Amino acid sequence: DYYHATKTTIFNALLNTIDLSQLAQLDLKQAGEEIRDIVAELVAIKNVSMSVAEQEHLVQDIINDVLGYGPLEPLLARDDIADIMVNGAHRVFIEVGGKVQLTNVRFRDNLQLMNICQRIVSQVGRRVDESSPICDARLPDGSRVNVIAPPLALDGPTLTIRKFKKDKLTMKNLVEFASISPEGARVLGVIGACRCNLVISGGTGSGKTTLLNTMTAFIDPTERVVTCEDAAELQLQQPHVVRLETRPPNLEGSGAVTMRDLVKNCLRMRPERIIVGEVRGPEAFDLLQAMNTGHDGSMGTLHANSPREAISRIESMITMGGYGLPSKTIKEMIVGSVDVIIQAARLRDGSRRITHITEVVGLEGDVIVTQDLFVYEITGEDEHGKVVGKHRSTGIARPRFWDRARYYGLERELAEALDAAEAL
Amino acid sequence: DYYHATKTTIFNALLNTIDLSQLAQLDLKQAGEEIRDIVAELVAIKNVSMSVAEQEHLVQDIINDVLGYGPLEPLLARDDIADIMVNGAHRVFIEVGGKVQLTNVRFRDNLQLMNICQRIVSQVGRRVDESSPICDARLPDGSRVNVIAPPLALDGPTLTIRKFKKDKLTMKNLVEFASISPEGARVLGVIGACRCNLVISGGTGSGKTTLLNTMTAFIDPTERVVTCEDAAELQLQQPHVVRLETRPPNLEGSGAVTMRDLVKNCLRMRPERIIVGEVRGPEAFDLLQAMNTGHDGSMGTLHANSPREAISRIESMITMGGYGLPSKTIKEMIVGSVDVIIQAARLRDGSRRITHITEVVGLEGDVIVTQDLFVYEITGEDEHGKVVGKHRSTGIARPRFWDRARYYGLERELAEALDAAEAL
Amino acid sequence: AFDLLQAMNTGHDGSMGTLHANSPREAISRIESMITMGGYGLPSKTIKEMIVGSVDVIIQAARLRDGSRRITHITEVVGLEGDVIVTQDLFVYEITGEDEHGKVVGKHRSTGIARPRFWDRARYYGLERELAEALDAAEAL
Ligand SMILES: Nc1ncnc2c1ncn2[C@@H]1O[C@H](COP(=O)(O)OP(=O)(O)O)[C@@H](O)[C@H]1O
Ligand SMILES: Nc1ncnc2c1ncn2[C@@H]1O[C@H](COP(=O)(O)OP(=O)(O)O)[C@@H](O)[C@H]1O
Ligand SMILES: [Mg+2]
Ligand SMILES: [Mg+2]
Repeated sequence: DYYHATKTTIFNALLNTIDLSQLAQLDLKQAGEEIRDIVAELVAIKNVSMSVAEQEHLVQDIINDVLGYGPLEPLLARDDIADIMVNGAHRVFIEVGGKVQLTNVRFRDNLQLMNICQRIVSQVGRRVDESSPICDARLPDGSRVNVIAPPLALDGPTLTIRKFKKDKLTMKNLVEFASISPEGARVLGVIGACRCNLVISGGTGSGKTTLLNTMTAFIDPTERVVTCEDAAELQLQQPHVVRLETRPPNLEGSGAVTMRDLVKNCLRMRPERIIVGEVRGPEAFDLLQAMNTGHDGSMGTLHANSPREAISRIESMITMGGYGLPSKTIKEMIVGSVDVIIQAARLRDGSRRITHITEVVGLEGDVIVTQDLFVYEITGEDEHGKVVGKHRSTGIARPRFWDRARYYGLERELAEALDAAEAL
Repeated sequence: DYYHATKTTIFNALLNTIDLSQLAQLDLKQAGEEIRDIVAELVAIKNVSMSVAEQEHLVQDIINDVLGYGPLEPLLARDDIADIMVNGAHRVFIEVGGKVQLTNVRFRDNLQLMNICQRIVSQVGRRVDESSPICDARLPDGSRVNVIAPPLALDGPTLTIRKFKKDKLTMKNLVEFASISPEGARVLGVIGACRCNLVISGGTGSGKTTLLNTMTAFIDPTERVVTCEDAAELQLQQPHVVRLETRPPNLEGSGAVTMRDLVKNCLRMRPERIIVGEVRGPEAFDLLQAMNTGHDGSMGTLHANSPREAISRIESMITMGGYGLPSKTIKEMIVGSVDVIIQAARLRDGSRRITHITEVVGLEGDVIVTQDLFVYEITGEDEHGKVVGKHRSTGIARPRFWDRARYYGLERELAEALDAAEAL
Repeated sequence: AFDLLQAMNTGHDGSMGTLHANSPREAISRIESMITMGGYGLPSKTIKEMIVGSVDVIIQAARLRDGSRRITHITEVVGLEGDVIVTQDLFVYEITGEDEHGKVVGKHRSTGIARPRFWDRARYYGLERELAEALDAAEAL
């Protein structure tokens, strides 16, 4: 029980000796030495039940307060923990083995938690406060962080940290999980090798990035690939790959390199494929240019729950760009540039699927027309509560990209896969 | 009559001795001690008929007016008082037991009332004055304060304090009022425990927020719930509830956080149920996506008169978002997302009943088909003027969610409830 | 206007408003125009349904040719039918002719309705008999 009182006393003593206002003075190593010496001198002057190990641990806690993330360090250190949910300063839950449990972890007060949240979301040049209480970001280590501030969250700052697994899935894994039928897997292989301008839509956590990463495995090793990203997610194996990453604006709101700038410059690097990590704003426009003016095979994911919604949001982003283009101009551009719209999506039981493999056939009137090569048919739910369904081909044996497939000598495999799926 | 004169004289003497302008010198506690000493001294220096009891009363009144929330402190202290409505400095009303009544409470003048309002709204850091005459805020204790300043309010500052009604109706209370037959109550228990996505329709004041709060008593405690609201009304007793709340735009349109933004963010908080306070705008779309993408158990109340009109309203809201989805796409979304629509309604005689427990069976052609488990057949009118009706099960033995009910082991309870309903 | 209707349709029954129009149908059209001016992205049918659900009565006053003012209608928003709002006038001022001084001559007559749309609302407050008597007396002509 003396741990809390000892910590408070040591914090007061450290502030008296080395105050937080002296930041950048007595830096990381200097602080690690000075605070340790001060804690030793205090343990000598001020009697405490803390032993030598306890004194070293108090020095460690001071180090955390000066350098670390507070009581989250024990949790983030562990690897079996998949999610950390803070729900205010006095209730920290953790997901272990797929089940949520309450931990005996407690922040000092909502101010400590609200400062730690700002510290965590500052790693990517982002700030969350009463000016903008909602903040979603992804850390370098490969985890997602969501924060809501006290103005909205009544109970206090709410922090959600999902630590996603490192190793990714291959198309073989997707076939194993029944995510896509093997015939669909062969058609996807043809599409990836055939150099089709495909857009991978989907919902949050639906599998967009994983699907893109599995599709890039079909890229011919001789091609010059350029991958524009925000978090260095993709893991390509080709030898001739150029990896780019946008730079978030600094604290002064200057020096930013938006994804739009990266894509615009990628047109100068003479790449054979541009792979946008995710389309969010005006860069959509530029990406289509790349898809249209010779860089066939360019891929890029976006957030949407169906091909129609994905196309609508592409139009919305292009309009946000402010180029003053009419609606039908944008629709003609989309129809000319995009070939396939693979639709990832999560099902009502939480399991992922590839629900559609669409195809922008053409533009009629003012509405774009598409035909699904595959569709997910849900039949019901099994005794375990999991959604049951099957991937059915619509029978189309002449996709609009047939010429591309033939030019590379893959039309035979495409026809074989489509007719084998049609046999069912 | 001498009480007012003595109080005024003692206040002047205290200001002469202990100046309220001396802030940071003789502060709250020192101010109270000095006020007590000064009142004791002036009792003899300023001959007042007030005895020891009246002397202490005046001491406390000085301590309040100097520091506290003026004459409001008694009203805020009581627990039966639900609302406090001050129209100027002379017409303080209060709501007790559902009845608004005037009270013999007055303020010195409008300046005192405005200062009190400024002190009250300063707890949450907001300020109200002739510069920004309107202030709506939520105090830390759950009460809501609304203040309007003299420039707009002709009669003087207007204050409205709505305390948090901390007692709600349970399901058994709704049964006692003959609002839902006990068989219907147990069917609702099965539906809530079985985590079926449900929309709670109803008209104005028909009592659908209360029904939602009763339904949220069946949520399994181990589930992470996230409730979005415009004004905090639900009181969930589970230990894992996360409470959010929209922020309306200020007078200049900045700092707005719509329910749509909250519901979109909640998809990234890893919830297991999203419980939207009330669906009015485009957020319906997001909510349905939450229902579709694995967050089974999500709820939400909307304003409609019949389940068919509720579905039409959902379609209209989803179209209002401007996502460019055709009608049949939205209808398929609604069919796949919603499972049970519960219809509350307030009848002619001022009574409130639950008139439908509908299930969205599926699509026939271009119109969504529904089947009612329960219906309130209104026969006629009591001679007293009341309306007379009976709850009856439509005879549907196995509801659409029978498999879902069985997966949780509640098939026995559902069968018993529907047999008892059918056995009458 | 939008907010006002929202107030009328969220428990604040009894609210009142005034606008500038010559006929109740013109008043409804101008309400739709204002709500569209709000810029909330609501289609016409949504606004018409909102007007139907919120408003109950529309009292149309007017100033006549001879400068005289007379309440010319007491209309009721009966409900939507297709894409047009239906209305029924409880009272109307029928202009029969002119006086010898150039004045306008007319009479207030009820359209004979006995059960207006707000019959239940009136009954809930113990006024159904007053309304019935008033309408019957008006219909006695
Ligand atoms: N078909 C699938 N089967 C199983 N898990 C999947 C599948 N697709 C994606 N995932 C899981 O989703 C997580 C990554 O989702 P991701 O698509 O990268 O996020 P986003 O779609 O938001 O970019 C990984 O942890 C991975 O295990
Ligand atoms: N079945 C019922 N019988 C009697 N009174 C009820 C019933 N349900 C709710 N009430 C009361 O009526 C009020 C309804 O308000 P509320 O539930 O907020 O309706 P809404 O949210 O639709 O406006 C509540 O204050 C509650 O005390
Ligand atoms: Mg991604
Ligand atoms: Mg309500």
